[PDB]
Amino acid sequence: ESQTYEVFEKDPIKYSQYQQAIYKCLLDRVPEEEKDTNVQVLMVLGAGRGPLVNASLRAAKQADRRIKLYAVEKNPNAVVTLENWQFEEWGSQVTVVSSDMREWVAPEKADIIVSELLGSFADNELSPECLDGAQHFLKDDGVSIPGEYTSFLAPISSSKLYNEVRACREKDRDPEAQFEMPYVVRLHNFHQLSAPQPCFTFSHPNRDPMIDNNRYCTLEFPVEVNTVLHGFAGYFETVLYQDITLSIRPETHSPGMFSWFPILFPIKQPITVREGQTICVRFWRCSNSKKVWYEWAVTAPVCSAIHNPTGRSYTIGL
Amino acid sequence: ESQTYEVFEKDPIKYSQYQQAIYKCLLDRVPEEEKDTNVQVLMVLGAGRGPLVNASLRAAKQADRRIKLYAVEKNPNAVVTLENWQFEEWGSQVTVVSSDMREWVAPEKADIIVSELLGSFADNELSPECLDGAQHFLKDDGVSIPGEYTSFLAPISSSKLYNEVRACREKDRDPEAQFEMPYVVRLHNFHQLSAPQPCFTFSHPNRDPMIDNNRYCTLEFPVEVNTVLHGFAGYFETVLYQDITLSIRPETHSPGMFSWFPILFPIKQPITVREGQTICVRFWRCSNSKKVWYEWAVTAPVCSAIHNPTGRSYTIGL
Amino acid sequence: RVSSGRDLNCVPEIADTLGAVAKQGFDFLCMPVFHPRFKREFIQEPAKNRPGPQTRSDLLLSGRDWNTLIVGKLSPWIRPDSKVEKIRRNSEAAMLQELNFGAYLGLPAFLLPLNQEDNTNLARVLTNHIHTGHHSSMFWMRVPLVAPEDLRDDIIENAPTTHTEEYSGEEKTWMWWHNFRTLCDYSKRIAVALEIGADLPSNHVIDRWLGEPIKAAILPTSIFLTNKKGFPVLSKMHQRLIFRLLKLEVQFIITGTNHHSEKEFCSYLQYLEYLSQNRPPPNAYELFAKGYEDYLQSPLQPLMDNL
Amino acid sequence: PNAPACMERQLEAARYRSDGALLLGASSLSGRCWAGSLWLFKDPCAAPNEGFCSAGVQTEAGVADLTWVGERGILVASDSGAVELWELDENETLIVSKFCKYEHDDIVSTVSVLSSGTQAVSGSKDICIKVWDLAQQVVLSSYRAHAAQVTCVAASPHKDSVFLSCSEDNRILLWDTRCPKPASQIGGYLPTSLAWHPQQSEVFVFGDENGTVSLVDTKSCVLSSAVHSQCVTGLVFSPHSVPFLASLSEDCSLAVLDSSLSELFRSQAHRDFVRDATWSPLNHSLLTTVGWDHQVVHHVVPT
Ligand SMILES: Nc1nc2cc(CN3C(=O)c4cc(F)ccc4[C@]34CCN(Cc3ccc(F)cc3)C4=O)[nH]c2cc1F
Ligand SMILES: Nc1nc2cc(CN3C(=O)c4cc(F)ccc4[C@]34CCN(Cc3ccc(F)cc3)C4=O)[nH]c2cc1F
Ligand SMILES: CSC[C@H]1O[C@@H](n2cnc3c(N)ncnc32)[C@H](O)[C@@H]1O
Ligand SMILES: CSC[C@H]1O[C@@H](n2cnc3c(N)ncnc32)[C@H](O)[C@@H]1O
Repeated sequence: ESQTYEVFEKDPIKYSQYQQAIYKCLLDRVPEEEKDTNVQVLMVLGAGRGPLVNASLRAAKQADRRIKLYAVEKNPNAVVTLENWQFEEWGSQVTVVSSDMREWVAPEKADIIVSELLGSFADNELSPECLDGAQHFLKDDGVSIPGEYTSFLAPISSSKLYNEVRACREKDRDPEAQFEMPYVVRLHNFHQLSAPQPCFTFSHPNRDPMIDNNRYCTLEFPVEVNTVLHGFAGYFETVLYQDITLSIRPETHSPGMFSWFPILFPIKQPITVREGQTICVRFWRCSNSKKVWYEWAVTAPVCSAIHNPTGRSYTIGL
Repeated sequence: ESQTYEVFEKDPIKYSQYQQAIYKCLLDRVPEEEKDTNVQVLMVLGAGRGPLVNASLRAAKQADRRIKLYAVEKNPNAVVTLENWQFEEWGSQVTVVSSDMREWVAPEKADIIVSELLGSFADNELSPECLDGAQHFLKDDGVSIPGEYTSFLAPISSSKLYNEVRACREKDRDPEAQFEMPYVVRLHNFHQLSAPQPCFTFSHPNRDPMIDNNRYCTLEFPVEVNTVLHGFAGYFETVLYQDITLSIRPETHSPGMFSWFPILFPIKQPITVREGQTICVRFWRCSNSKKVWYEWAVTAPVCSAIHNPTGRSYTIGL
Repeated sequence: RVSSGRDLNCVPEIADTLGAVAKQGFDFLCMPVFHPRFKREFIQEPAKNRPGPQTRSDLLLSGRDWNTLIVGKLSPWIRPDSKVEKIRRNSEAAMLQELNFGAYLGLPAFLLPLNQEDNTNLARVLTNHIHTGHHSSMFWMRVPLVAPEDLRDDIIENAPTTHTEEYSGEEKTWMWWHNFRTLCDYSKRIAVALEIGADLPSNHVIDRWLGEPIKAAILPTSIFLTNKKGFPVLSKMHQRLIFRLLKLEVQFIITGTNHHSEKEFCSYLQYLEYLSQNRPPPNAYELFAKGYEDYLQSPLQPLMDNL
Repeated sequence: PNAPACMERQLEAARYRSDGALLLGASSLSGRCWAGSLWLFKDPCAAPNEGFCSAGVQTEAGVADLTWVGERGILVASDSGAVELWELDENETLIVSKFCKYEHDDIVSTVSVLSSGTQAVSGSKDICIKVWDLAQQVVLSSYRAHAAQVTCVAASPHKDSVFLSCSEDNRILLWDTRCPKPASQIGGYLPTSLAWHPQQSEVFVFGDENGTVSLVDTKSCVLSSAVHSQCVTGLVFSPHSVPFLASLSEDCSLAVLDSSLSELFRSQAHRDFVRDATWSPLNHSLLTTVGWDHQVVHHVVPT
């Protein structure tokens, strides 16, 4: 919706980082002697109402380098915003495209692609799949912003949040469906039992033959207190270019930014954990041609059931 | 499954019609003087355990014409059957392909394509979509068998069948989901209130620009008796080539054939119908990129609710 | 006192339009989301590949303005139940597009017309939109008391108006509504915007709309009489109807041009206010009852339970 | 040139006058501002360039339909629900508003000037049809005859009291203001466009939504032909003694037909909806079309 894009745009720290990220990449790719010879082909993949288009314009001006912008956006309601802006403000430098990036047949290859396809668990908006499908129209020496992102997990004890999830039971579905799906939540009344550890990582452009975005990750969390595990808080980090990063991981959290709340993977049954014991969690990223989903299971100190098998309770639409 | 293909194959009338259909098409496309010059490229799309491959071999022998067979099949379990047959019996004349017909990149264009992708409501197995996607590797003067198929509908009164559907209520879904989905059923204890009328028709190869398989059909059924409508029995006819046809429409039913039972579209609430009144039904064939489904509604003598909106209760997977 | 809005089918500048409407005392504005005449193709080339923006930007108003002050309108050219297959298919795609844009803006309500008997495909498309995503946006079905065919002037030489008392025939606009909402399976998002005509029908025709979800009452400017002072008023027939409608607490919409050119456009609204103040006040019953209108509560069981 | 800086994308109308000055109406049906404008081109081939125009003015709202009122006057069917009259000054550089009466309750979609030249008839999306006097600047009569949006109205060329109308109620009405009941219904698909025959007072043609162009006599038995694949927007006869009919549609094409409704010319020049056509009075073989693609194409009709 419009007001969903509005609240995204009301985060100036994020776009200043995107501005700075592109700014540097322009300087690296284009030398001083080729300032007015080389025009860089930028392609905002998922332009929305065009905060990046703007940021790309600011970045090019502070860098003092020439750019040619595309603005690919599938949402046709947002494309109305883009075209009105483009007519009034931007002009012919920005070419608004109303298409899926996986489908779009590009008339030109890009030097840079810029995207904003990251959720609270990074890859939960299928940034891997979209950017893989948009990879063909990147130059062989082309850059992706972001170039990398990683998801983190940490076990939590919260009798409040457990009881909150419990109360999301709905008619006409599985009685325990609510436990087999992640939630975006400002975690407040909870206890982080162990330090966050990396779960899934993705690099763009992906150069691994037969690119597979399916994953399986085992994590062991050393617990130093007695407690009762109720779920796993999820965070993420992303590298835009080099030393330009965004993060919602508590220890490396970008200061001031408020564009992503943490995500919560619950479990059906609470699990008691003695001091000295290790919480062992297993996380799968699964997919078919239509859907992508996560499954997860606790294996220590006791086994849980595998959550969300075959994405029965939760899928992410391709 | 294996035994699902087995019972298909245990219908000799159907394949004899397919044999005869191909037999004639070979004679029409290849004259007597070009008997041993012209080899026709046949392509069985959805070969299964290979009854058509066999029929195509018989048809070519009785016709005395040369053929080159492909056997496209997506089900990899069936492909095991095909390859074992192909090694032992057929040979290099049959080229077993293990692929989707919509995906498969053909190394050669076909003179004939043969398919068996029809259900009890004809297009309920998405024969339109599959053959549309396989259309590109047909010759510009190529033939499709079947070349056409039509679905029929007829209103029925059955307090038995209504009560049967009712009892298909399941946990963890909509209480009335069972009424918004078709069933394959040997209709026995029922009353056909009006004569069947054509619903949806499809022609292959489709030559209508921007081929759309979405449809909307209004039917008016003159009733001559007092009764209570409980659903709509569905049948189909198909033209294989010319005068070679298959049908489960009661009045034009192929004698002996038992490879398709009728289909039943129920309604949530029974509708009383006086003698002289017209039953007016509306049927939609709907689709998106992932699914195809039907919706339906009665508009006379009284309105029903629209059944299966957005395929909530029933979809057919692409 | 009374909640009132303004219907317009011409908005040259959205910001300026609201300002005028708001200055006249109106609470909200019914207006198009795409230009009424801007007919769009979705199948046949080359018109389907028409460049440029399809409508106004969402940035021209604040999010809150869209959410509280604007009511969407389906464009008049959109006819989903057309006999012509092309116009049907086009109207389908256009209807979804406009409805989706309405949801994008986060409009509180959206107007769709019921101006004929068969609105089956209209209902099928709307129902699909309702079951796509999640939204609380209401849908006000524009339905007249009296069908346009039945209030036309008897000025066609070889086609005179029906001078016969057809009891069932004069209730046809309710049957239009009934069938539509039945197809849609009594969605709580679908309500009535009852359009009042110049000549009110028989009493039974009006009683038909008792117990129906009337959210709006559209009042044309044409139906207003003029008094000795030279300002808009209504008949004693219409007055009794408005008094009934005030009990239901509907939102009165004004539509049409200013026929009372000498006076302001506020005069129309001021008359509804005048009527609002001039009603029989709520008795002790209705004073206390105000709040529990059609609120379902479980019967008390002071034997089984302790109160 | 003492006019707006830029005209709107969607060109709605185009008319030639006696000498051969091309009148242009245009609306913005997209973007921030949904307004209209009027333009004059003493040089037809200069169109639609705003820097090379004789006259130009910005209206309050969009322009749905217009028509040449003599040589100086321009009559406008506005979206505001107002019929607007503008008049060229003596120099013919400015365009001042003569009148602008908000009488229709909805978009005025069609307008046509009657024989006398002091009167005109309008049709709106509201069901009303209204008869105007251009001198007193008032509505003479108001007629709610149709049961749907009035699509097209067309004044009889040589009869003041007579005019045609058509609407989405699937009624083609022949009028005559002398009768007590003026409207008279002429006996599948909705009528969209109307055109009187120039040489015959009893003959007219109508285009429908399905694309069929029809040939009707007042007496009765009708002839027709499937010219376009989509709705026919307008029908304009040539100035020839034996006239040619130019048909224009939303299928983005132009066709010129003979007396027997047979296709002579074809032109897939436009990329968007073809809105209007106007034969050059100087050169009868020339025909100017305008569309929403913002083209002003000049066609050489083989005659
Ligand atoms: N492509 C993008 N995806 C994403 C994904 C996100 C996170 N997200 C949800 O998933 C989500 C789901 C919801 F039901 C509601 C809100 C969210 C958010 C978006 C905003 N917000 C923070 C916030 C909210 C409210 C607040 F008062 C303060 C702060 C979230 O937590 N932000 C993006 C920005 C992009 F550009
Ligand atoms: N592609 C094909 N699709 C189709 C689709 C069909 C019909 N069908 C079902 O949909 C279906 C669904 C079921 F759960 C069970 C059975 C069926 C059948 C297949 C067999 N049968 C008849 C029968 C069954 C049992 C019997 F003792 C006698 C006769 C049906 O009614 N037959 C095809 C053959 C193809 F080659
Ligand atoms: C600014 S939030 C991310 C944006 O990316 C857009 N988007 C997501 N996936 C795709 C895709 N595959 N192609 C184009 N735009 C996309 C979404 O519609 C949203 O506006
Ligand atoms: C003999 S029953 C029809 C057969 O067609 C096969 N089939 C269905 N759709 C496709 C498709 N798109 N590509 C290839 N085979 C198909 C099915 O697996 C089945 O064996």
